[PDB]
Formats: sequence, C-alpha cells, structure tokens
Amino acid sequence: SVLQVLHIPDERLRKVAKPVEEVNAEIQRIVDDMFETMYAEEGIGLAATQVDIHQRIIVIDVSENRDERLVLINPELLEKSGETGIEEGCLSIPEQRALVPRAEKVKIRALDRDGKPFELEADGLLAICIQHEMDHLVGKLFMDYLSPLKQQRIRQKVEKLD
Ligand SMILES: [Cl-]
Ligand SMILES: [Co+2]
Repeated sequence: SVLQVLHIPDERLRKVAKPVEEVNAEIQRIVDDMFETMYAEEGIGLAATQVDIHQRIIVIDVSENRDERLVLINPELLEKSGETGIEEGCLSIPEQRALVPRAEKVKIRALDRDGKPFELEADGLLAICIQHEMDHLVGKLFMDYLSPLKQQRIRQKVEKLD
C-alpha cells in the first residue's frame, strides 16, 4: 500500500531505528510499500523511520527512467571523501529546500531485498541521497545543519500548510 509519511514537528521522526532482525517476507512487504509511497510522493529516497517503521530499511531511486531500485537494509558507512552540497528537499519537510554540507563520495555495506550482503561506491546525487536517508535512521533531518532561526522558520512555514 501507499503508506503515511510523517512530517515535522512529529517526535517519531527523531527515533533511532533498530537493526532489521531477519530479512523475511514481512520486511520485503515493507520495502515494496515504501517504494510505492516514495514514487507516489515524487521522491528519490525514503527511510522506514519516515513512515513510522523504526527498523533500518531505506529505499532509493535517482534514475531518469524511475526503474532503478536500490534497497539498503542495515546499511553501514565504510568510507567517505570530499565535500559537496546541493539545495536538498525532504518528504517530511514539505516545500522547503536548503544547501547542506555532505561528503562527495561514500562507500557503504548493506543487505538487499533478498537479504544478500553487497557493497556500493556512490558519488554525485546518489552519494548525497544515501547520506540524507541514513540520517533519518538515526533521527536526523537536513534542517538540523542550518541555524536555529532557519530551523524555526522552516517549521512555521511547513506547519502553516494545513
Ligand atoms: Cl536527498
Ligand atoms: Co528526507
């Protein structure tokens, strides 16, 4: 199904996701629903934290054709380098963008939708999106890198979209 994506200032968005236990049909059901939710909302990423499922699951698709599904279960950063930034958005912070510092390249380890371990070296938009979504799983938002005043203005803007 298309799931309910939480917005700030909801305190559940601040919870630390627990590691996935077993990659079984039930976790695969969450993966598949998260993709449907992500695509429905016009996104390039979605962390399980954002739909109120506090396990370490991320879905990504940065492709032009929208047919390149990346699944990261229990992801682990192995190395990063360089620095970069673009004006980032967030499905949990609707209509607000802001440039944030990021590593230019990352290397990660993860389990795929079958539970198979793999490694991935990323750069560009994919590297930035991987960093964005891993932040969610530890209860971190892109606004957290801006000044406290900017964080209060972003909140009141989104929060006056009833
Ligand atoms: Cl992003
Ligand atoms: Co986000």
